[PDB]
Amino acid sequence: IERGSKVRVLRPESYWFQECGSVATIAKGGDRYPVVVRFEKVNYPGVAPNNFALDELGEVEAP
Amino acid sequence: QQWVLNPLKVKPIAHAIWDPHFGQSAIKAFTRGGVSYPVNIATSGVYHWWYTVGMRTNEDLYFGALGLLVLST
Amino acid sequence: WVTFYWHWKHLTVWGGNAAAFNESSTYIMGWLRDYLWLNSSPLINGYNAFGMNAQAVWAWMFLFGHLIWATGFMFLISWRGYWQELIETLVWAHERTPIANLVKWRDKPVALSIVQARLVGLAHFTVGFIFTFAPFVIASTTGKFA
Amino acid sequence: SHSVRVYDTCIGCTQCVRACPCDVLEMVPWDGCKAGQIASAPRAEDCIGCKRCETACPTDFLSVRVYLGSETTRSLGLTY
Amino acid sequence: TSDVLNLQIPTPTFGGSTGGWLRAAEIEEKYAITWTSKKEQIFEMPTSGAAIMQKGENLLYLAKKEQCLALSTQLRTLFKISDYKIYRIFPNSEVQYLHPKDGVFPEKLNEGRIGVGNVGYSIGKNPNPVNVKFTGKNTF
Amino acid sequence: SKVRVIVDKDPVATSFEKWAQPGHFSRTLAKGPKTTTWIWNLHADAHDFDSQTSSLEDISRKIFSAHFGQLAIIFLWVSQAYFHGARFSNYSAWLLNPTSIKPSAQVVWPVVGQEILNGDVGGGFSGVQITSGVFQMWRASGITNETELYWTAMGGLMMSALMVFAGWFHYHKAAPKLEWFQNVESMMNHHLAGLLGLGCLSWSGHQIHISLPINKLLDAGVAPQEIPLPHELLFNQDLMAQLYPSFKKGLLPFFTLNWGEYSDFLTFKGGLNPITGSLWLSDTAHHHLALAVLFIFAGHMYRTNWGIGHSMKEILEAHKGPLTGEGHKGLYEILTTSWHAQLAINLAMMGSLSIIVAHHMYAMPPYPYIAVDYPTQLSLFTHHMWIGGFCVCGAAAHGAIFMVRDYSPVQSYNNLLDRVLRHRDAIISHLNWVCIFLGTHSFGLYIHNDTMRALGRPQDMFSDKAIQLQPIFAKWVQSLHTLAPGNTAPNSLATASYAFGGDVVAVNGKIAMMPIQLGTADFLVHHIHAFTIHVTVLILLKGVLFARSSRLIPDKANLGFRFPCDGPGRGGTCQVSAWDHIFLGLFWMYNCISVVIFHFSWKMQSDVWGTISEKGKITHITGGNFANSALTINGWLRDFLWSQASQVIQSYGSALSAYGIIFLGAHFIWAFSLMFLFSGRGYWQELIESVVWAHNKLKLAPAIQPRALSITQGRAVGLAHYLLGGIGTTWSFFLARIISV
Amino acid sequence: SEFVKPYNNDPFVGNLSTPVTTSTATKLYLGNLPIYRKGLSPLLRGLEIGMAHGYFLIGPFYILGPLRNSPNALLVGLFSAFGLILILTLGLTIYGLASFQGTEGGENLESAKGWRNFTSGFSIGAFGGASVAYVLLDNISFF
Ligand code: CLA
Ligand code: CLA
Ligand code: CLA
Ligand code: CLA
Ligand code: CLA
Ligand SMILES: CC1=C(/C=C/C(C)=C/C=C/C(C)=C/C=C/C=C(C)/C=C/C=C(C)/C=C/C2=C(C)CCCC2(C)C)C(C)(C)CCC1
Ligand SMILES: CC1=C(C/C=C(\C)CCC[C@H](C)CCC[C@H](C)CCCC(C)C)C(=O)c2ccccc2C1=O
Ligand SMILES: CC1=C(C/C=C(\C)CCC[C@H](C)CCC[C@H](C)CCCC(C)C)C(=O)c2ccccc2C1=O
Ligand code: SF4
Ligand code: SF4
Repeated sequence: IERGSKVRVLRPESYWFQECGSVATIAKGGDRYPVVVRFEKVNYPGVAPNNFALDELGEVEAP
Repeated sequence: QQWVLNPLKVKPIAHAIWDPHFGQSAIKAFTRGGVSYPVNIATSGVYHWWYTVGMRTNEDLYFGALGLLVLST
Repeated sequence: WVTFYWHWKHLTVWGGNAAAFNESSTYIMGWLRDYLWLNSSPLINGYNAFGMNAQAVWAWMFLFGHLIWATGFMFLISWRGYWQELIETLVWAHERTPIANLVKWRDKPVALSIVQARLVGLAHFTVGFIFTFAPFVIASTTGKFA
Repeated sequence: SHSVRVYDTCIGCTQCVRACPCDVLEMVPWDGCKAGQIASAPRAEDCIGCKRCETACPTDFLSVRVYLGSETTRSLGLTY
Repeated sequence: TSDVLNLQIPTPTFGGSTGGWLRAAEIEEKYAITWTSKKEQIFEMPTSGAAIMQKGENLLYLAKKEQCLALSTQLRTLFKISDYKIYRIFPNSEVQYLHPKDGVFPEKLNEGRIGVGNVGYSIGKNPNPVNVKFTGKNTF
Repeated sequence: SKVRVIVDKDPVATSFEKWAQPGHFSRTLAKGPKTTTWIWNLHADAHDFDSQTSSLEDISRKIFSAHFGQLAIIFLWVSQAYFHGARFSNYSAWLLNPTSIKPSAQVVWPVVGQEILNGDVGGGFSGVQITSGVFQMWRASGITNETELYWTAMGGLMMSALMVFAGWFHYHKAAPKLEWFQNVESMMNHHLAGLLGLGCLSWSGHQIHISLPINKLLDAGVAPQEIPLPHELLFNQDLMAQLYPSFKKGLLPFFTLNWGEYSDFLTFKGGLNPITGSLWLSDTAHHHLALAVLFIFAGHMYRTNWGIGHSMKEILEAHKGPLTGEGHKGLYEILTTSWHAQLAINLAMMGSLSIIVAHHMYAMPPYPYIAVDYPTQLSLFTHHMWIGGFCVCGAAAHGAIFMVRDYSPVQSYNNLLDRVLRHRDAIISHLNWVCIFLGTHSFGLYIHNDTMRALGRPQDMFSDKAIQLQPIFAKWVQSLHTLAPGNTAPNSLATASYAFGGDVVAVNGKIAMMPIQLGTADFLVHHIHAFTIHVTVLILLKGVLFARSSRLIPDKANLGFRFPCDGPGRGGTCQVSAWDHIFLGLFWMYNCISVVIFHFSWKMQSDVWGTISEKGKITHITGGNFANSALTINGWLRDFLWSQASQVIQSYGSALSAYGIIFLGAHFIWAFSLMFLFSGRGYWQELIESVVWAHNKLKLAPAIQPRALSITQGRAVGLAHYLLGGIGTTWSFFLARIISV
Repeated sequence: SEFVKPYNNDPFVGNLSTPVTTSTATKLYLGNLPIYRKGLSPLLRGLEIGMAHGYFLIGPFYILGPLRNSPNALLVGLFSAFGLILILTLGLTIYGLASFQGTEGGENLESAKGWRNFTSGFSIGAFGGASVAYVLLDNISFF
């Protein structure tokens, strides 16, 4: 996946499970959840983005 | 005994009332049925059920009570 | 709802007046004025200013179930915080008054917990429900004999 | 006393520590995020359970979790 | 610092309130907070009312840790005092140091702290409560 | 000249631009909605000007312009009553016979079978009966013609347009500065003299010159169409001298201080007018003159531009004692820098004043033929009771808002507010003990009477034929009032009101006012009233005092005035905010006012209202059963509710069927309230998630995400539905009962 | 002047030194009652409390009881006072059992021996006070 990709979230406890989001930044380091995905729908706290791991995103559309 | 002889007109009795809080008119008001003491009229239908299954006297009910007491023991 | 339907239908059938149910059961005011208001007259007149009869116990239990159903609304509508602050003020009152502060509790008084409060209010609601429907369904049938 | 756990979805944005009214939480060094820190709960006996830390977490389904458990004179907030 | 408290520090001038510590502070547990002021001014007590804080060093006894930390929050977000110390006084005259433990505030990172309660997986990977049945332990 | 007019010119441009940008007033809501909570937050924060701007000047300007808009609405509401009386009423036929024609000023359109509501109100008219008492109010002013009602409606419309223009003008053209609003001495002087005293003086002038001659001619038997017009009476000393033989002397005895010559139309006879069953209008005009002189005199107290007068800062700061420290110091700055404190005082005064109006207008009927109009009396009493209760709850609400927001410890050190806050546990504890004592006694006497009557022991009850509880103090006060004319009111012909004892007043068979006897049931229900008032005071005062902090939560002021909780911690911190205390106290206000109006309705139907026949045979509406049936809860349930609901449940098929419909609907709404009052947000959020799954499946997900109502909003919705259902049920029950008997 | 000051010179204790809490009149009243009087064994404290309480408790049963309009009104009131005194004595004993356990005893009231002596004194005093007020009420025409 790359920055600007459209991904589908596979984390079951996430608010955006099986929902589409846009990759914002992939950090290159020791981070356990490096990929930053921004969503168009806020969750119950009202937070739009979240940090996700590389195996929790299923990918939909290339940049 | 009285209810078996006339089931449609005699009110079935649950048990007798003991209350030191009653006035006089409450004692005369709750004195109903064939008995002369304050009393509660049974609304659970146990009289008809026992009457069908062969109960006819108070001794039969007392012996059933003894049998169920021994069973509970 | 089920017991109201059964009781009113059988009250009209036993009295030979099923037309009353058949005409008044189609609208809510018919229920209100022909079952509940009409059949409460032998119940609420169990004791009055002119004396009492054998349905005075059913009238007393009717009011009893009303009061229990009503005091359920306490625990169902008001929630812990108000009562915890009230308990704390009462704790200060007992601790800071002479003569009576020598009597000391072993368990610190606290307000009822949230789940405990819901349970207590629900149990109150249910007990008041049963104890206000049973005297009506017994005394109204007893007060009419039909 | 309540039990407080912090999971590895922490980003080290420190809002739980600031939101804590009982000095339960603190920041310890870590290497699993960009901020280089993870929250910790070394004083869970002073937890009252008001869950102000869980309101302050920005991560999706909050990383700091408070499980209500045994009740003491501290977790009940009793002044008497 | 350490587990030492100066008992003779002057207290803020307060007219006495009906919000102070009850009988279970000389019996079970008591808390105190000490801070340094630059000027004589008026602050709101966590147990209602207003008190004048003395210029210099102050000492104030409270009943719970929440009151001490709320007063410390007032002494931070308002007029800037950031050197307060919160203690815990036992009925046998034993004092224990609580706030600014390692000497620095908990929000700032400090090398030498050990993570307590950290879990090495996401919250959605906890075991099912069936797997801990009749064991006494929990899935936290 | 310290008191001056300083005004900004054109502060805000008039434009339809922020109309299309909802939520513009606040910082958070102006960014657009993401969920369906921005809508409810938009509605909740519309009038919270203190959270929109930090400038007191702009807040004051918004308040002033909103006051103008409110006054415009009230002027339109006066104009509706005058126009419906002019065009849609039977006011002329009521004037020709104000004892058999029922007032009606509201006609329905026949579309759906609702033309059955146009009942036979008499006078060849069909319409809905009116219990407002506007007909008697117009008759007390001499409005016998139907043209004057029309022109009063037109003038009300003109005044409403004037208030709309003034509201636009003082916010968009000429908005006063902050120094203009803070002239509280000038405002106080101008209100006390120019508003109150000049209104009393002008109304007394209108009364003397119009309503006294017209009502005197009406009571003399002259038909309204042969009565001289008010402009023909205004400038005719000969005709007024024919009616009142003191206008021959003119205005000369007024200036020579020979005011005893004006005793023909300025009396202190008291009592009731036997023709109409109301207060004498000469007494009313004299009363308004005394009030006008008193208010104009009182409006000369406070200092303005000239050296005479008082400063309210110096009066407050001089009142201090040993037990109160600094006294009232700092209250002047509190009440001149905060609007919420002024609401907290003014709402309490206005609610108490409405309750006083309710207690005074029933025992002293001030309008002709309003005493024999029982629905009007019942409706006015219950109306003003409910308005007073709502306002007295709002006073505590705004006291809590002031304590959370505008309180400052540096400003209010060691003054009365500080001393009250420093011992609030003692206040709340002792009021708690008083509430428990009053409740146990007042309610357990009822329960004991229930038990004794149910056990067949009427000789052990708390009744007049048993252990007696006679209200000896109230009877002594009544006996003092009955002996007042001649002894302690020497220049008085009759008593102040006949409720204190005296003679029965009857107007064409019906009883206007007769003595009200107090027994053990009255003692019992007055103690019930005191207990309910005390518990409402306990809840509201605990909310005000513990609005900033408590032992449970030391930093409650940092959480805000309204907030749902502080988590499940400390055993549970549910409903700790002062808002939740107002929410809980509104229920107890409802309980108190319901018991008060039930007491009024039963006692007046049982011991006052009725008919009189030959040789003074009095037959009341219910038969005098309040003395023996209001001692038990069963007596209340059977003889008030069950016995008087017969009119509202049998109203179907008649002109009162709308009351039965509203009875059923208000029961429905009251039961619908418990859905919000008992349940919680999380269940509804999960159910909404389950519905959102189906919507997402059918591509129907709204971009504004649907959410459950918030916890505070859920409580507010449940409380509003509860109050609406209860007030509607009582409203329909009272109106359908008292119209039909 | 200022008649409300911090209680016992401590400004942070939850009490105030009002003219009700710390007046000399209130100290003389509430320092000379049996529960607070100096030099009293717990039995004498209980006895002096009990006689006043028994006198009190036979007060309302005779006048307001169900058999008030009966020739046996005073006897029934005395028996009702005896029953209430027995209930209060049982409550005192169970309070002492629940509160004072593993105590050293002595003349202090907050101990097992002290509370047992206090309860014994209260019981005998309460029965005696009820009997004395019965005797005075039966011959009330003497005064
Ligand atoms: C002051 C009010 C009052 C009081 C105290 C009583 C007292 C009594 N009435 Mg009564 N009554 C009253 C008013 C009152 N009445 C009125 C106004 C009426 C209307 C006229 C009546 C009509 C009436 C009738 C018709 C009857 C009574 C009966 C009784 C007796 C029932 C005792 C019993 O069986 O215990 C048992 C009590 C219970 C089962 C209730 C307790 C329920 C609890 C809450 C359940 C949970 C318990 C829990 C486990 C804790 C228990 C611990 C355990 C170790 C025990 C008792 C003497 C009955 C009787 O004669 O009995 C012999 C009877 O038939 N009364
Ligand atoms: C004698 C002068 C005078 C009078 C009559 C009033 C009257 C009023 N003021 Mg006011 N005021 C005055 C001086 C005066 N003020 C001064 C000097 C100040 C500055 C210190 C203020 C500052 C002030 C504020 C800040 C506010 C008021 C408000 C009000 C209204 C209160 C609501 C009410 O009772 O409705 C009664 C309603 C009526 C009596 C209807 C009549 C309305 C008109 C405008 C009254 C005057 C008519 C005219 C002068 C009389 C002509 C007589 C003619 C027929 C012969 C009321 C209309 C409040 C309000 O509602 O704002 C709109 C408000 O918020 N005033
Ligand atoms: C002089 C009267 C007056 C004034 C000016 C205010 C003014 C204010 N109050 Mg207040 N209040 C009052 C009386 C008053 N109140 C009374 C009498 C009570 C007791 C019930 C309260 C209780 C109260 C609370 C509890 C709160 C306020 C708040 C507020 C502030 C914001 C209000 C807002 O935005 O609502 C916007 C207006 C609405 C949302 C409209 C409400 C519509 C109601 C609920 C329904 C009415 C139904 C109708 C009568 C019948 C319908 C029939 C049906 C068939 C359709 C504002 C300063 C709030 C605040 O935060 O203050 C800072 C707050 O939390 N007030
Ligand atoms: C019918 C229903 C009902 C009843 C009985 C009560 C009863 C009470 N409420 Mg309440 N409440 C209710 C509904 C009810 N509430 C609802 C629906 C709400 C939601 C809005 C609330 C919200 C509410 C608040 C917010 C507050 C109360 C408070 C109180 C107490 C007032 C103090 C008092 O006089 O107690 C005395 C007891 C009574 C009046 C009822 C019993 C009376 C009996 C007949 C006589 C005495 C019996 C005796 C003690 C026991 C003998 C029998 C036993 C041995 C078997 C009291 C316990 C206040 C409180 O606790 O502060 C003091 C308070 O602040 N309530
Ligand atoms: C709080 C309400 C209340 C009150 C005042 C009463 C009062 C009474 N009831 Mg009753 N009752 C009530 C509720 C109440 N009831 C309820 C709710 C029920 C149903 C459960 C009943 C059921 C009932 C029955 C079944 C019977 C009564 C009976 C009685 C009478 C005698 C009882 C008696 O002597 O008790 C004992 C009283 C005392 C021990 C007195 C204690 C109170 C003292 C005076 C307090 C003093 C405090 C002091 C002033 C503090 C200041 C001290 C300072 C100076 C230092 C009496 C008139 C009897 C009767 O026949 O009536 C004629 C009877 O048989 N009651
Ligand atoms: C109903 C209504 C209306 C109407 C109203 C009116 C009609 C009013 C009027 C008013 C008026 C019409 C007023 C008047 C006033 C007057 C006055 C207030 C006067 C005063 C005077 C004086 C104060 C005097 C003084 C003096 C003396 C005594 C001595 C010295 C000299 C002199 C002469 C100065 C409207 C439409 C609006 C609306 C609806 C409701
Ligand atoms: C009234 C009320 C209280 C107050 C109720 C309390 C504090 C309990 C009342 C207990 C009654 C008075 C019985 C007390 C027990 C008896 C003394 C018997 C003792 C039994 C033991 C020996 C086992 C709450 O705590 C509460 C909490 C959450 C939501 C709503 C509410 C609520 O409505
Ligand atoms: C039902 C319920 C909800 C769900 C309620 C919601 C989502 C409100 C929905 C508002 C609607 C959309 C407004 C319009 C209502 C109808 C569309 C119109 C009905 C019109 C009638 C007059 C016929 C809560 O969110 C809640 C929160 C806290 C405590 C209790 C409760 C609660 O009881
Ligand atoms: S608020 Fe949550 S995400 Fe942020 S540091 Fe604390 S535990 Fe980690
Ligand atoms: S529950 Fe409250 S006290 Fe405990 S860690 Fe969270 S915020 Fe801090």
